[PDB]
Amino acid sequence: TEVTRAEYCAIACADIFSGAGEIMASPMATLPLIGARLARLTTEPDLLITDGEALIFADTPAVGAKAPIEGWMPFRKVFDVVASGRRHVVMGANQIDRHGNQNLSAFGPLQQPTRQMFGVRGAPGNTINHPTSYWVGKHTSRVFCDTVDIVSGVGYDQIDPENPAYRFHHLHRVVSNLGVFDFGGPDHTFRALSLHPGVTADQVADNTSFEVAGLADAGVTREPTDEELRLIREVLDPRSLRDREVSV
Amino acid sequence: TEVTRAEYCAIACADIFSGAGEIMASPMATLPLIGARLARLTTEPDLLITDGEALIFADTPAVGAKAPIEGWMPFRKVFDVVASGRRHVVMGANQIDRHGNQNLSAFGPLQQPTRQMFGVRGAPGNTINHPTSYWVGKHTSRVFCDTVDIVSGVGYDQIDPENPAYRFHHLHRVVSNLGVFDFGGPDHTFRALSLHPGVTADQVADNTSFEVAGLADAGVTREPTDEELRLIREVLDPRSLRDREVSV
Amino acid sequence: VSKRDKRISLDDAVGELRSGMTIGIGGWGSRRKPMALVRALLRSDVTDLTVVTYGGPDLGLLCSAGKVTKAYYGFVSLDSAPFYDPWFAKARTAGEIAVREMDEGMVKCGLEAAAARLPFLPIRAGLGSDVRRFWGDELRTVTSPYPDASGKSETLIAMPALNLDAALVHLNLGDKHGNAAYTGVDPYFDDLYCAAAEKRFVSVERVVETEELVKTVPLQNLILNRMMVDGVVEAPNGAHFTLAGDSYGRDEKFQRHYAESAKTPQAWQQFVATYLSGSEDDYQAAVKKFAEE
Amino acid sequence: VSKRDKRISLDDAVGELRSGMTIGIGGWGSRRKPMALVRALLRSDVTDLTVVTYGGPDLGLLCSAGKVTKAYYGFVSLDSAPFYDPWFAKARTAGEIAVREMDEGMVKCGLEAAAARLPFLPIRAGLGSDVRRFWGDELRTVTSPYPDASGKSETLIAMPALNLDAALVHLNLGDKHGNAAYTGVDPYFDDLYCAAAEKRFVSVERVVETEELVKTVPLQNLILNRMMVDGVVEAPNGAHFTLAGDSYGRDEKFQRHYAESAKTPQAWQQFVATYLSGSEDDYQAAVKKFAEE
Repeated sequence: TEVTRAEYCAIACADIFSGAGEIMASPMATLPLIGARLARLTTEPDLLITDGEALIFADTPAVGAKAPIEGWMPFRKVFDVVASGRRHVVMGANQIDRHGNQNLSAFGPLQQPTRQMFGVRGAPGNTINHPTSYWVGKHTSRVFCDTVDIVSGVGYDQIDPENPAYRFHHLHRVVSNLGVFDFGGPDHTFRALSLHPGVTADQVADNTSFEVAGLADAGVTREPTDEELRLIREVLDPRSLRDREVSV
Repeated sequence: TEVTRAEYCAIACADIFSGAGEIMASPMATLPLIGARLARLTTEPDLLITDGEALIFADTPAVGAKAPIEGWMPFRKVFDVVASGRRHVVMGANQIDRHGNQNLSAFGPLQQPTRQMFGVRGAPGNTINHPTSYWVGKHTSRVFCDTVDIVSGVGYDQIDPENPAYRFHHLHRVVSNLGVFDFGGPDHTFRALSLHPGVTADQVADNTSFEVAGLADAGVTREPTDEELRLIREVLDPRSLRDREVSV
Repeated sequence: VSKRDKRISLDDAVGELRSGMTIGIGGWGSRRKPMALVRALLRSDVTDLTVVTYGGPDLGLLCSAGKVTKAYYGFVSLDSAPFYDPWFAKARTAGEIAVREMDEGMVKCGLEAAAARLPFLPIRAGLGSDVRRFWGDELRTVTSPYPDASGKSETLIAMPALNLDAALVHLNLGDKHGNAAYTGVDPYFDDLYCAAAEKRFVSVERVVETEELVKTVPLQNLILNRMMVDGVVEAPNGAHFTLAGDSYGRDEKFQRHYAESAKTPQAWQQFVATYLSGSEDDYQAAVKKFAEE
Repeated sequence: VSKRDKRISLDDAVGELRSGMTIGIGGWGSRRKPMALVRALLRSDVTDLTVVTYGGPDLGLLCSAGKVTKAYYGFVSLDSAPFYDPWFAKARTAGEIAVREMDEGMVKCGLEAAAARLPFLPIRAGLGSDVRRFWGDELRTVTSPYPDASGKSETLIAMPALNLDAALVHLNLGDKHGNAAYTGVDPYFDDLYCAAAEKRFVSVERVVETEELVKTVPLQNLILNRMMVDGVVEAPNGAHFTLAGDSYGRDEKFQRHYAESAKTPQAWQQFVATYLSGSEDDYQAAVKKFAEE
């Protein structure tokens, strides 16, 4: 074994889609993209993936590569996919709180922010309609904070159990450069599933504003298989683009 | 002048679209189709017309002829046009009552009719969304009856004035083999605008179940212009298809 | 590793259906109906169906077999002579089926609601019409929470979702994974039928390679992706006797023979024995011999 | 007799606009934006605008001129480096505009409602999110009149119609009557913007004969018909510096120059004097000379 932190992140992002079946995988960052395509070439061949613009890929290409297509997915049709539920998006996040409320819109007051990003984008529709996971390349207390400034992604404490309009909400995983997490802690709170090799519990605790459920008992992220390492290193990311987006 | 009853019906069907502007003309019978295309070649060049299947015509062809196209109008997009209001349909009718309720669905009880036709088709959406006119090739008391069996086309006594969802309803004309009518009589009742040459008021009265407003004072349908006669006889309907659908 | 191979037979696909199901049928009137799949239904014991359709000879054939309990439709038409389907007419005048007849635009709207997993969509069509009486309390209204500029709030039909247990559609080309395309001037609504349904069966004129599919037609004709299909059936001439885009037009003479055969017991029994009592291959052979008189 | 000749100049089209209008702008981010029409807006005195957009440098340029009072958008992005529009950012951090920021799917939904002349359409997107706080009482819910199978009724966002006084869109080809097509992989939503608006202006790379238009592109690319357009403007390179389907890609170097020029008074004044203070021809000449360094 000579596996890098980025390669553990890659297989953890592939594991996001374990059991996903025949749905659209929409990774919105390089590591989740390697992960989705790694899953598609190993245990989830029926995933749908696009070129990020408007074409559905038949084969699974290297990062930044073209492949023969199998269908058409312009932006207006993506919104049909979202409403249908047959999708699992992996979004980035500027802030994520203990219940999975997420912010990628802006910092500060809603009508006069202190820092502007893209706005809510599809985060509200994604989180209310279908499985949503998050990727954080630099796990810090500024990202994992007690309160997000703007709720662009719906967290578990927003759910009205009396209103079935909320029944499709499901935040599946948070993968960071430190480990794998979900919101399966008590009261749907942020919970450690594994820490990547070399990461200590104290390092996670020191870089998370709130308590991480199960942190003391979390095991180590699994080893990639030889096949996964071949696919990452030879097929999907030969140019080491993964290393640019993973901190330490 | 040597103008036939069918030719008076043709120019009366063209007059349906007077002032229509840039909307879709949807004639659903041969005489209204000659009329719509006659209007398009005289005073309403901006009408949109289709081949009855899925193509928007650029030029105006003879009945049953193809022409170069200008756009695409599959059935799913027709329903967008209907909801937009930018359309004037001319439907047939098995029954029309004094307030413009119309039936082309079936005769008899709704769940066990005595005679089945196509069902309501687009008549409910047409009559609630945009100008609607009717063509009746054989004006009889069975067509113009006190009560229709099934309301497929919405008449004026269905309108709720408190509900703006009804604000686009507008039945423009009824053209028959006997004359031109609207629902501008008192209480939005069936009213005679003109009788075709050779048609007497008694003939209309004897072939309408209810009283026709203004019948005693209705004038005679106008003469076609020489240009209209040329267009009908040489360009649009050289094979006399109009005569097959006009009774006496 | 491979994507799922969804190729199945006509009988296999109907083998997935159950009596009492709500089934949407694609095409429109006498246009690109999944007629081979309908014939496979007739040979089976699946019955007590609720059918959602822009109706044509698909609904007529199902009515001829007593397999329809309830029908949701915007119309029923053979499009060309003799225009009215005689079996739908017989079922209606005998009161053999319950109908939720509706405006044509309401069918599209109901399928869109189901596709979006919404319980309803608002629509004007239906207001003031006997669509209200066909449905009774099954069709309710919804009032806008925003008044119009006049201060009055619009109250519209709340078209309920037309959720389907199964969809049956026929397209011109597809691959073995369910990517599929139409050729010709109109997709009709087959993508919506598939999106509205739990189990989705697509028959195609020809199964091709994915790359062959995507280089044969424009992007915009790829109306089904793999998430919209559960089973793919190769059924050449599988829309007969309806038309099928660029593949073939309507078999007008055979449609007339179908309609006329409904008129008498002896004629219909003969039609059944000749065309509806064997395989699809048996049907296609008999239709070929009919064409040669 | 002839169909209406809708050909007008860029300034003519903006001459039809009024301060205080609600204007929808087509394209998406830095993709097929009607940038020539936006530049014609900048040269005019039209201001106090409510803008509905999938925002890119169109909204940035309007913000740089103080012409935006209120903005409805699903995002604002330059797509490529430097990604964030600096003028939108400045307007936001200065509190110069009111925002009704919303989920991306809600924009499409609002335009669809306006296109259908409906006061709202129900949608899940928005529930549980701060979209509710961006809008306050301007965004209300609607409860289904049909409960779900559990007996519980869904309460959904009632997305209000995004009715527009005007729409500005850019397409690749069109005729002088407003029939128009896109080339490339995505129509975005320009047909919906036109359908949602009272006054509709389409700029095109090239005005062609109707027959030339319909033989150049598949049927499915004819996304505007004559009922959807009021004025047609021939504007070659009229989407610069955004991409435009098969016509050209994004002028990445110039987009970076635009964004960097926002950083200082001297740089922006120079950008204004060089690119935004003359005709579209003056702009195109200056962009050409920029390209040659």
